[PDB]
Amino acid sequence: ECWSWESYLEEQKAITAPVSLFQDSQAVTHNKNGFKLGMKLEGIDPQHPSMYFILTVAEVCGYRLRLHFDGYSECHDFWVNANSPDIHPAGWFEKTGHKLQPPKGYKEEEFSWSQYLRSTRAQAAPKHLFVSPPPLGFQVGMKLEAVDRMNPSLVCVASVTDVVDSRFLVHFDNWDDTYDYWCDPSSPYIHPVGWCQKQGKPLTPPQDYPDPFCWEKYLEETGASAVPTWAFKVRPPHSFLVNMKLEAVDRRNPALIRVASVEDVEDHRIKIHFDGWSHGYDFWIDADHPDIHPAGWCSKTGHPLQPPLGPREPSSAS
Repeated sequence: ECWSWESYLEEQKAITAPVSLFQDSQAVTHNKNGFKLGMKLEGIDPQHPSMYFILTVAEVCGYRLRLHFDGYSECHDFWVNANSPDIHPAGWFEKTGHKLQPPKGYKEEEFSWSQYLRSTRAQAAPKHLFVSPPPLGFQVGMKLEAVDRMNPSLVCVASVTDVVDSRFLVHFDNWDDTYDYWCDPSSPYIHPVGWCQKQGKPLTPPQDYPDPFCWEKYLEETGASAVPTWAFKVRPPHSFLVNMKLEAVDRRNPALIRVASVEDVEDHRIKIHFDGWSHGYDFWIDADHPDIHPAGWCSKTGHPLQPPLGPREPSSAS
C-alpha cells in the first residue's frame, strides 16, 4: 500500500507545519511546470550569484527542473523550482544591461541567441514561463551593513550592486563577489549603516582597509550614500515549532525530497532533520528558502517523495 502523510501522522502521533507558515511561493502546488527538456534560458550561477550563464533544462521533475551550464560539466548541474526568480528568458541580460558569461568555447562578443539556437537546434523556454516593480529605497551604489552568510557571526560593510525586479544583490566591498547574495527589503541579514555601532556589535570593514574605520569617512571617500533607514523592513519571525513535519530537498542529493521534521528553530531559520536518518545530516536553513515545502507538495506537484529511512539501515537514527 502507498505511503502517505495521513497514515504517517497517525502512526507517529505527529503534526505537519501548517501551509500558512510558509511563503506563498513555497506552498503553491497548482501552477503547471511548462519547462521541457532541451529548452534554453539564462540564470544566475547559484554558487556565484553576481554572474549570468546560458542554461539548458536537463531534467524535469514535478514543479522542479535540473539546469545544465551549456558547454560545461554535468557536475555543476543544479535544481530550481519553476517559480524561481533566479532564472530569466533568452534576451533578458541584453534588455536589462547585464553581462553574460558565455558557454564554454565562446568569447563573449561571439554570442548571439539567434545564431546559438540555430547552431544547437534548440528552443528558448518561452517568456510566459518566468516570474522574473523595484524594491523601494534600494539602488545600485548604496551602502549598508550585512551578515556574511558564509561567516554568520560577522556583520560587514556592504554595497548594493544589482537590482532585479523586487530584489537586490548585496556585495561585500573589496571581497570576492562569490560572497554576494540576493535579498529583499525584509531580509533579517541586512541593516542600515551605523547599526553595529548602535548595537555594540563589531563591524567588519572592507578587506585590507587601511587602519581598521569610520562610516562617515568612507561615505565621503566614495561619495556613496547609505541605504536609507526607512527602506529596511522587519520580517516577522517565522512560526515553525519543533516536531512539526514538512518536505525538504536533500542537500547531499538535490534530486531527492524527503519527509522532514523541524529539529530546532531561530527567529528566521529552522533546522531540518530527515525522519529515520542520523542527526549527522541535520542542517539549518532559512525559513524562506525555496526548497522547503509543506506536507503534500510532492504528491500535488508530481515529484517523488522519499519516505523515512527504514529501521536498522546504515545512516539511521536510534
